[PDB]
Amino acid sequence: DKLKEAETRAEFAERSVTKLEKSIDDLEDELYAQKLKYKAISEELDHALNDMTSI
Amino acid sequence: MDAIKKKMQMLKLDKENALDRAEQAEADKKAAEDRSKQLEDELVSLQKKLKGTEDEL
Repeated sequence: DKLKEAETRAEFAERSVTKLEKSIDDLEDELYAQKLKYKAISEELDHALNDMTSI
Repeated sequence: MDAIKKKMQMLKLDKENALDRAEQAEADKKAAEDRSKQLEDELVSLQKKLKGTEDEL
């Protein structure tokens, strides 16, 4: 009857929602890791500039 | 980064060693030339003493 066209999409939604949440979480994690790496590169360059700074 | 710092440190070790050697050589030159000029002055005084001895002779 009228229940099945709703149940099908309802179950379509759950796994898609979980997969989207997992993907966005993992992408955010990668983004933060890259941010830390970039800050580290800036730190290395600035530490070199600050240590040498003519001697 | 990483290798750049080590390369700079090598370039600085060369700096210190070369500068120290230059300074030490300069001190050596000063000492040696002072030695030579004092010896020359001693030679001059000996010439004058020889002249006085020649006069008394």
